[PDB]
Order: sequence, then C-alpha cells, then structure tokens
Amino acid sequence: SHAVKIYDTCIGCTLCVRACPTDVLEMVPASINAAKQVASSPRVEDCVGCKRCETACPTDFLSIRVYLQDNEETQYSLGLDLVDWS
Amino acid sequence: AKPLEMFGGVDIDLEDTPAHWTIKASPVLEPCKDNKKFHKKLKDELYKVKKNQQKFAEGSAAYARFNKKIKMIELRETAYGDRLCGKKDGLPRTIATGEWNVRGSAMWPAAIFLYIAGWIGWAGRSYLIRTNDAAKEINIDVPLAVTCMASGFSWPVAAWQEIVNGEMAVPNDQIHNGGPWNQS
Amino acid sequence: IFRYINTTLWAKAGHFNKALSKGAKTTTWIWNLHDYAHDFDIQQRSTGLIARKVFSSNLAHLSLVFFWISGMHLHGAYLSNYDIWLKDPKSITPSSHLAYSLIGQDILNSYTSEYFSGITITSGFFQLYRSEGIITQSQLKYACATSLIATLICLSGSYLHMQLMSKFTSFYKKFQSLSQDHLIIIFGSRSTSLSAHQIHKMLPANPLLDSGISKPSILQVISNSLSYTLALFSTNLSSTGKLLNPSTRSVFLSQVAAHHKTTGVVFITLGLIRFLTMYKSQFSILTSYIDYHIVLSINLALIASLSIIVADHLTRTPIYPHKSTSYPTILCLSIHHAWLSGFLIIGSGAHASIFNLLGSPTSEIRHRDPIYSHLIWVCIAIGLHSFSLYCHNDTLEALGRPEDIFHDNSIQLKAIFAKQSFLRAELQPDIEMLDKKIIRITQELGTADFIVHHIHAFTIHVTLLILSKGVLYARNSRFVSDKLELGFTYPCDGPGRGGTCQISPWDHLFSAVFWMYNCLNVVTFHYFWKMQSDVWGFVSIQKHISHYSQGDFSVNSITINGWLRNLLWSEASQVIQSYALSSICPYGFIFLIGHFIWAFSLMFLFSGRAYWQELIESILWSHHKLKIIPHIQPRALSISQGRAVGFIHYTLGGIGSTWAFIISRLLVLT
Amino acid sequence: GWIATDLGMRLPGPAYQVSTLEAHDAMVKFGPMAQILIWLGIIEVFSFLAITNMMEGTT
Amino acid sequence: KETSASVPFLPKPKNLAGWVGGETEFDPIGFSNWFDMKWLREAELKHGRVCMMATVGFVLQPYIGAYPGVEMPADSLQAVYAAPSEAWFAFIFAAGYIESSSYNGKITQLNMFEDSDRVPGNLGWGSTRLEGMSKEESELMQLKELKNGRLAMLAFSGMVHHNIVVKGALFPLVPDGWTGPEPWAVGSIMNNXXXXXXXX
Ligand code: CLA
Ligand SMILES: CC(=O)O[C@H]1CC(C)(C)C(=C=C/C(C)=C/C=C/C(C)=C/C=C/C=C(C)/C=C/C=C(C)/C=C/[C@@]23O[C@]2(C)C[C@@H](O)CC3(C)C)[C@](C)(O)C1
Ligand SMILES: CC1=C(C/C=C(\C)CCC[C@H](C)CCC[C@H](C)CCCC(C)C)C(=O)c2ccccc2C1=O
Ligand code: SF4
Ligand code: SF4
Ligand code: SF4
Repeated sequence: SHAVKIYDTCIGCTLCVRACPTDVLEMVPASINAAKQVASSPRVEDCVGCKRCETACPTDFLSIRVYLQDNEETQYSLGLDLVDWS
Repeated sequence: AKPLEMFGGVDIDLEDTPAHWTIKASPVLEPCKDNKKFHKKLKDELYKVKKNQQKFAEGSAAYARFNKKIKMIELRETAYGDRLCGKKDGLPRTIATGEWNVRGSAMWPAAIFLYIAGWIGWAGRSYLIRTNDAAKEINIDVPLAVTCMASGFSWPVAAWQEIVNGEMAVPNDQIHNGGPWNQS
Repeated sequence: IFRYINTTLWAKAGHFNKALSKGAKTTTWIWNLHDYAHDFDIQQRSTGLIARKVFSSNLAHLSLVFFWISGMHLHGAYLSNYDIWLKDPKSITPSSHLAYSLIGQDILNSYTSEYFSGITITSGFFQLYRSEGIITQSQLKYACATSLIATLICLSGSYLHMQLMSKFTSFYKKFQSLSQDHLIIIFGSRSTSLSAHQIHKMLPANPLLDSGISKPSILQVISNSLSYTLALFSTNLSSTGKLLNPSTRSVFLSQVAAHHKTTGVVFITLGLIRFLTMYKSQFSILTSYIDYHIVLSINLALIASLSIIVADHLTRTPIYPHKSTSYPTILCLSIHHAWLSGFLIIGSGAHASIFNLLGSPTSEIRHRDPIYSHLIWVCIAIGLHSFSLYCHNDTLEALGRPEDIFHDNSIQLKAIFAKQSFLRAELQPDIEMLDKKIIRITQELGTADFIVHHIHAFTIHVTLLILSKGVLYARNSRFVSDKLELGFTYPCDGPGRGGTCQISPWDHLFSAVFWMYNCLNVVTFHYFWKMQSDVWGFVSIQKHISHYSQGDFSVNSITINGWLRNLLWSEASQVIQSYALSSICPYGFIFLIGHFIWAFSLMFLFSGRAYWQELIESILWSHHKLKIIPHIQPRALSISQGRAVGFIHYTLGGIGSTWAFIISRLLVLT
Repeated sequence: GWIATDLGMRLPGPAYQVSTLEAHDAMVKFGPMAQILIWLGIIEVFSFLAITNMMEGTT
Repeated sequence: KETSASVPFLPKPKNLAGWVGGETEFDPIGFSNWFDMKWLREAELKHGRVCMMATVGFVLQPYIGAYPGVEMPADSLQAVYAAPSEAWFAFIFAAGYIESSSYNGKITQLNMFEDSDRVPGNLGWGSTRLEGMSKEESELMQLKELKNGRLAMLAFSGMVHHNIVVKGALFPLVPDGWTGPEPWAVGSIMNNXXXXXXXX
C-alpha cells in the first residue's frame, strides 16, 4: 500500500476526490480555509498510485502527496485482475 | 643527445629565447609554399579535377565550369602559401595563440564573432526588456524588433555601462534560487 | 458566402483549438499548436466544418502532388540529359538533377554523358517518359504545363470547397455514390482511357524506337500518322511475360495496353455487378465503419498493401523499357515502395485505434484476449525459431562444426511451397539478358531464402501484434478500466499499479513504428543482397554468369556473421570510401549524417522530460539573473512529444543510413 | 513597339540587329530585359501600393 | 482623404509635417509611420552630407589626389587598398570620435532621441552662418542642403557603379572600345537556362 498524505495547504477543491479512480479520498469538515473543508485519505489501501489526485490539485505545491512504496505493494495497490491474493 | 630518439620521435626546442614564442618558429610547422606535402596534395587535387574535366566534351559548359574550378584550386594553392602547415601533413594550420599578425590566425574571426554575437544577444535582451509580455513574443512588434536590432551595435559599451551601474545583473534574492534542500 | 474568408485569423495562431485560446503562456503551447493543426475532429465548430476541412485539405494535398509532378517534368525538360539517355540508355545514367558550383559542391555532379554532369537520379522517371512516348523537349514542356495547370485547379478547388460545402452538405456521406463512380469512371473508364493513350501514342512510338529509328524521321513518323503499323505489331504470339522484348528488356507495350483495356472492362463490369452481388454479411461492417478515421485506416492499409505489391512487381515483372538493366532504378523502385507500405500500414493501425476511441468498435474486441494472446504465442514461436536458426548456424560455425548448421550443404530446410510455386512466371528453362546485364533470372530458393522468409513473417507478426494490441485495448483493459476517458494519446495513467507508462494506442504506434522499421530493414537487406548475389550482374559469352556479390547469399546469409561481414561491411566499402569521388560524395556524407541522427534520437528515446525540465529551470535561473525573461515560459518537451521526436529521428537516421549504403554501392557498381 | 521593330526602326547598336521574334530572347541574353523588368518592378510596386490603398479605401 | 503631392495616387503620408519636403510628401512604403521620423531625418541628413563629401573625394582622387608619398590608383574604388593603412586608421578614428562626441554617447536608435530631443539633424556646427534669414530663408537653406544631399547620394551610387561597369577610371566616360556594358559576370538560374549551361 502507498502513503497518501493531505497537508494544511488544502483549500477544499474536491478535485482530488473526484479524480481518484478507487475512492481513496474524501472530504471532511475543517476550519483552516474559506471552504471549511479539507481532503482526507481514509482508504489508501485501495490507492493504486495513479497520482491523478496530484494532477488535479491546484495549490502551489500539492496539498495532497502520494508516496510510492514498491516494496509494499498489495493486490489492491497493484490492480491485480487475473490473480487473487486473498 | 638527439632529443628526437630520446622522446620517441617528438623534438624539443631546447632554446629559451622570446623570439621562439611565436608559432612561426615551431619546428613542427613550415610555410606551405615550401612544403612537399602541400605541393603533392594540391597537385593531386589539380590532377583529379583535370582528369574529371577531360572526360567531358571540349566545347561543353561542363568543360568551362571545370576550368573555373581549376582556376579556383590554383588560386587556393597560391593563397595558402603564406599559411603555416605541418612538416608532415601539408594541411595549413590555424593559429590560436593570440598572435594577431599571422596568416590563418584565430584572433580576427574571434573578434568579429564576439562582436556580432554580443550584438544578437543584446538586441534580444533589449527587445525582451522593452516587451514585458508573452503576447509580444508570439506576435513580434516588428518596428520595435528592428529598432532593437539596429540599436544593438553599441552593445560593447552599453552592456558594460549597465554592468557597472547595476542594471544588468539582479540580486539572487529576487529570482527563484531553485528547489528547497531543507526545512524540517 | 466567401465574405467570411478573412485573414483576421492568420495573426491569431492557435484559433482552431479552444484549448489554445488561453494564449502562449509556455513553450508547450507551440508544440500543441503544431500537433492539433490537422486534427480537424477536435477543432472548434460543427461537424460540417470537419467535412469541409477534410475534403479541401485532400484537394490541397492533391495540388501539392501535382506541383511535385510538374517539378519533375520541368527538371526533365530543362535540367536533364534525357536526350542522350533516349539515344543510348544503356550507356548513360539518368540525371535530371544538378548541383550549383558553391562550397565545392561541384564535386557532386558526375559524368553521366559527354555533355552533361549531374546527380544520377534513381526515380525511374526517364523509363516512365520513354514508356510514355515522350521524345522531344516540347512534350515534357507541355506535361509540366498541364501539371502546373492541375496544381492551380486543385488549389482553387480546395479554396472554393471551404465555402461551397455548407452545413447541409452530404455528398461525402453517400458511400454508394462514391464507390460506384470511383470504381466505374476511374478504375474502369480511365484504365481504358490509358489503354487508348498507349494504343495511339506508345505503339506508334515505342516500336519505332525499338525498330532502331531513334530518328523516327523526326516528326514525320514519330508524330503519329502511323496507322500502317497495326496495334498488335510485335506481340509474337507467346504469353504476356513469358517472352520479353529483346530490345528494351521489358514486356511488350501492346500487351500492357491490352492489360489496361481488359482491366478497365473488368472494373466496369464489377461496377455493374455491384448492383446485385454478395452482401448482408459485411453489412455490420457497412453500418459501423461510416466514419473518417475508420475509412482512413482502411484506405491506408489497402494503399500500403498495394505499395508492397508494387514493390515486388516492379523488379522482376519488367514493364518499363530499359529499366531492368538500370539496377539502381530497380533497387530504388522496390525499396521506396517497401518503406511506404510499412509506414502506411502503421498509419492504418493508428487510425484504427483512433476510430475505436472515437466511434464504437465491433464484435471482435470482446474476445480480444484469445486474439492478442495467440498472436503473442505465434510471435514468440517464430522468433524463437526463425532467428535462432541463425543463432544455431552462427554458434556451430564458430565451433567449427559446419556439418551441423542449417545450410544447403548441411541440414537443409527446403522451401517446399516456393519450390513447388513454379506457377508464377513459369518461364522457359533459361535466363534473359540485354547488354552485359542480366534482365531476370529465376531466384533459386534454398535454405537461406526459407530462413529469411520466416524472419520476415516473424517481424510482420510482431508489428501486427503491437498494432492489434493497441487497437483492441484502446477503450479499456484489465490494467486500466477507463482508458476511453484518457483520450487517444496520453503519456501514461501514472506510476501506480506498478507503472502505467505507454498504455495509450499512440504509444502502441510508437513501438509499432520501431518494429515496422526493423521488419522491412531486413526486407531491404534480403532484397539488396539476394538480387546482387543471385540475379543482377555481368555475363560471359560462354553462358556463364558473374554476379555482383559472386553468390555470397547462399553461403554467407545462413549466419548473422555472414550478414555483418558480406553485407554491412564488404558491400559498405563503396559508401565508406566515397570521399572525393565525384558521384558518391553526398552518399558518404549522408551515411555519416544518418549515423549521427540515429544516435541523436537515443537522447529523446532513453531520457525522461523531468531531467530536462530541471536543467531548463537551472538555465532559466541564469537568464533571469541578467534580466532576460522569456514570457513564453521554457518547458521541456511533453512525454508524448519526446517519444515522437525520438521515433522520428531514429527512423530518419536509419533510413538515411540504408539509403546511402544501397544507393552509393549500386551507383559505383553500375 | 512591334510595328516599329518590324518596319525597321532600331536603336543605333549592332546588338539590336535581330528580328522582332528573337528580340525578346536576344535582349534577355543581352541584359536590357532584366533592367526593364527591374524598372517595371518598381513602377508595379507603386501600382500595387495604389491598388492596396484604393481597395481598402485609404484613398 | 487627401493624397500626397508627389505620388497623387497614394494617401498623403501623415507624421511628415514640414521639415523639408513638406510640399512633396514622399513616403510610399511608409517608414515615417513605422519608425521615429526624427531618426529617419538624421539618417537622411548624414547620408546626404557623407555623400556630398564622397562625390567630391571620388571625383578629386584620380586628378588632384596624390598626397606626398601615397600611391595613385586610377580607379577610385581601389583607392581604399592603395592608401596608407595609417592614414585610413587615423581617418576612421576621427570619424568615430566625431560620431560619438556629437551625440553625447546616445548613439543608438533607441537612445538617439530620448532625453535630448534637440532637432533632427542639428549638430551646432556652423549654425552661426544660419538663422540670419528670419526663419524663412533658413528653411530654404535646409531645403537646399537636403536636395544637394539626395542628389549627391544618387550621384555617388552612379559613380561607383559606372566605375564597376567600366573597370577603369571615372571621367573617361564611355572609354575607347567599351561598346556598351555587359560586365555582370555572375551566373543566374535564368542565366543558366538561357545560356544552356544546364540541360542537354
Ligand atoms: C493519408 C494519410 C494520413 C492522414 C490524412 C492523417 C491524418 C491525421 N493523423 Mg496520421 N498518420 C499517418 C497518415 C495520415 N494521418 C501515418 C502513415 C502514420 C504513421 C506514422 C500516422 C500516425 C499518426 C499519429 C501517431 C497521430 C496521427 C494524428 C493524425 C490527425 C492529426 C494530425 C496532425 O495534426 O498532425 C500535424 C502534422 C504534423 C505534426 C507533421 C509534422 C511532420 C512529421 C511529424 C515529421 C516528418 C519528418 C519528415 C518526413 C522528414 C523531414 C526531412 C528531413 C531531411 C529534415 C489527423 C486526423 C494524430 C491524432 O491525434 O489523430 C487524431 C496522432 O496522434 N497520425
Ligand atoms: C566653420 C563651420 O562652421 O563650417 C561651416 C562651413 C560652411 C561652408 C559654412 C558649411 C557648409 C556647407 C558645405 C560644406 C557644403 C558642401 C557641399 C557639397 C560638397 C556639396 C556637393 C554636392 C555634390 C553633388 C550634388 C554631386 C553631384 C554629382 C553628379 C551629379 C555626378 C554626375 C555624373 O554624371 C556625371 C557628371 C559623370 C558620369 O561619370 C556619372 C556621374 C559621375 C554620376 C557649413 C556646413 O555650414 C559648416
Ligand atoms: C533533449 C531533450 C529535451 C530538451 C529538448 C528540447 C526542449 C528541444 C527544443 C530545442 C529547440 C527549440 C529545437 C529547435 C531546433 C534546434 C535549435 C536546431 C535544429 C536544427 C539545427 C541542425 C540547425 C526534452 O524536452 C525531452 C522531453 C522528453 C523526453 C526527452 C527529451 C530530450 O531528450
Ligand atoms: S485537489 Fe488539492 S487543494 Fe483541492 S481539495 Fe484536493 S487536496 Fe485540497
Ligand atoms: S494516487 Fe490515484 S488512487 Fe491513489 S489517492 Fe491519488 S488519485 Fe486516488
Ligand atoms: S515514468 Fe513517465 S510515462 Fe511512466 S508512469 Fe511516470 S510519468 Fe508516466
């Protein structure tokens, strides 16, 4: 599994949530921006690592950062279809 | 004790006088007009071109063009006579010692190119400074562009006057230094 | 109507695409502007504009081809030794191409005739002119004039159709009308027109030249007025192709005229048949393939296949007079059409992928795994078999065990079907020769021919694997389930799932171009070595044959070292030792430049754009230091563009290397 | 010009002792046709300016 | 919409107010509308003056040249090579000094008229012999200067090209056995096709 971290610079775009192809991200209420909402990654075990969330993030440097961990890959982080690891 | 054999063929000047600092005193080189390899090479050029010429008709245009080529080759032979060539190749050399007063010296082309290259760079920089917009880089303001192009001739003086007066460089704290290397 | 044809958009670059309307903020904007220039589908406005753009651009390109033809005709009339070539084609190399005497470039022109010096052309235009009964300079003048008039007409038509066609325009969608009129009026009614042209201008002329009257009484006989010669004057019974014309070393032009007449009749009858014939099975294909990209792909594949048929049929089915002996011309005519076949096949695959992404695919995409899997297995099988017979021969020859290799004098793999394929030609049991030169002798196919044909099959199958894998896995895949939303061309989907680089159909074309290039480089080498070794060459009066390569193919082409030594090294002596030699200086220089360009491509092929972006930023620091700010911000090439540039330079450099290598050698030997 | 040349009117130079048919080629090879083309080129540049400024309504 | 007095079929060039040729406004291409016409006037005046001096020197050299010790080529074009390098160096040095000092170092189309917008073509040299005409015949004097400058420019061009077509001196106009000019010995594509150099 990868590591998807959300930083304080988030401005509640919701673009990262919409771009995620495996429903890793979600919007949670907060009080650090005018949108009163920040992103969260409660399900990074389903994060394939496509980094579309990083493409969609418009902050100066990404408020959402995906750290690839190749020696950590699970069946969900690899998108295995022909083969089951469970 | 024969420095040629001591050093495996290469020969050393063995003399410490300022008169040998010129390239013309080198024993590797020799004036082209009295070098055997130069004579042989340009004679072979003449022979090959002449042999090609005889293959065509006498009254054809190709014959006249080959005569013109032969004249060009002979003019090249007589023009490179004062140029220095090695005592073993016959190919004339280019002098890159800053001599300023020898045939084939690299000082004159260097000066000419540096002037015109500074001219080009100065014209481009002036246009970029006077058009601080992206729209002016895709749709060139041709009158202003040619104005800067003509104005670039005084670059060796204007550029220095900007260097000393603090109008060329910019302090590092005003442009993006680069990627962060620390924070924690 | 035409009041809207305004220049106001000429200054406004990038107007056609709404993604470029934000302005040139970065240098990526320039490359995107060039990339979307001909992508009429994604450009602004309705579908009618797409049709107008496509049709008018077709007309403009047709005008461009006509202009190229006109240039060739004017070069032949005013910058050529076509006169002396007409008088004596066996002693004069064709040349309609001079070089100015600048920077010593005069060394490029070589002796072609006693009154002419120039670059030996290998386009075969002189043979075409002679087969077209063109003798006087006035005929070439008027051919050039007609081609220029056609250029102007097609340019004006392209200009007009951008406003003649409207939103209601529908003539392009009438596929029944297009097929019927094309077939009948062009393939039938123009083939018979060319048959008429030949019967009335070639047979009156080409037999006169072959009859030894190159004089032809000037215009007294050559300018038609020869209705006392009969159409089938010198058919000499026999069968078309069994007996060649002994003078010009080609099929008699009367037989060619009869061929064109009969083919026109056949096409007209097929157009009549199409009123009631076999249908209702290709009907799903009929309804599902009415789109620009699908018909473009179909036409590209068809034209490329026709190009390869032309490449194989222009060499040992000699049609043109005095062309079989002109070995550089034969080589060029084969190899150029081979390369065009490969390139247009690749384009057909690309546009199949584009159609799949824009339109809706057909039934074959649902069992795509068995298809693209048995294709994988067959590619592996014929790669581990065809090539390795070369590796086996190489290893056992290096070991000193020649009796264990695959050769004719050893374990031999007989080409059973080809050896039993004496159906083609079926000529008499001897050879044909014109003047110290072999016209055509039957290629005796042995073990080496078997192995190299299997190499060809393997390379073709791998290129097809890449193309069909790109086409079938365009919409979605087990790897990425929404490839349709990603578009046609994309760098990747991200480093996730292990890595998703080069999943797009565009990247599949990117690999397929490399594999097609590798596929027909072997085809070029097989042809270039086989013809020299076993067909082309001198002769001896005692019926003995001395070929150019002295029969190296059957003894050396069984091992990779044989290809390296006897083809890429021994036969490269002409190009490598081509400096200061009048005709072949540019070929040596272009050999060097092709090596440089091919190696230069590797910088784009092996590297990623992030390193170059960081380097560009480092340089931009120095630029900003001296108050030199490019407001079109410098960005490195996009990933797809980096791959495209790498592929283009790779193929261009390699093609130039082969081009120089083959052409210089054939010019020296001839 | 054709009338005058055919009827025998010529410039006082032996280089002009040609028929009217060969006058064009002979004078092209002689030089004056190139100079005439240069002069007609400048006059036609002025004419082109006239057309451009008339069609646009500037004059 | 007025028209120019010189070319009546063209629009009257704006930005060409009265400087000299205000009666015959002549700018078909329209450089005055494209460039700072004060710089254009400065360039025209410098060209005219340099060409007056050039015509006088070009005429004088074959006859009353011959500075004591300098060699004499009849063809005034060759006088550059057949002259002492020292005198030529000193002359170019003086010309550069005059060019640099006259404009106070603002010798640049961008910086020529930026703060010292004095007057187009005025250098304060010999102005004591002007302005006594009550600003009316002074304009006529400026007109005469401009007309002489333009005539001198065209005349010097003609003299150079006459010396080239003759390949000799200048004043022996139409020398003996010259029989007309055909001296441009440079090949051309039209020349190549006409002379049958290519083809055949
Ligand atoms: C009839 C032939 C034909 C036609 C009409 C089209 C038409 C189209 N193609 Mg296409 N294609 C073709 C053949 C054709 N192609 C072939 C044979 C191939 C295989 C190589 C391809 C591969 C291909 C790809 C991979 C893509 C297209 C795309 C497109 C679309 C936009 C093209 C564009 O804007 O490029 C603008 C034009 C250029 C950028 C031309 C630049 C010059 C090229 C790239 C380099 C050539 C180098 C030159 C030969 C050597 C130089 C000489 C040297 C000495 C200096 C358009 C629908 C693109 C698309 O999005 O489709 C919807 C796309 O991604 N095509
Ligand atoms: C102390 C102080 O302050 O200084 C004062 C001093 C003073 C005197 C008061 C001043 C002044 C005025 C000056 C210096 C005025 C000089 C004016 C000159 C030299 C004019 C030359 C014109 C040449 C022409 C038209 C050539 C024409 C040539 C032609 C037409 C040639 C015509 C030919 O056909 C002819 C004749 C022959 C053929 O070969 C072809 C060619 C040569 C072309 C100042 C400026 O105020 C400053
Ligand atoms: C070198 C390189 C660059 C940098 C190269 C760039 C930006 C090319 C653009 C440079 C200029 C604009 C090209 C213009 C042409 C040349 C200046 C001259 C070519 C012709 C000469 C022979 C005269 C990338 O951006 C890149 C991106 C992705 C994968 C690989 C690479 C890559 O390899
Ligand atoms: S895209 Fe970036 S800034 Fe926007 S909500 Fe997601 S993490 Fe926050
Ligand atoms: S890398 Fe892809 S899967 Fe993972 S959180 Fe980002 S968008 Fe979702
Ligand atoms: S290396 Fe390049 S192509 Fe591969 S996943 Fe990363 S960005 Fe995409």
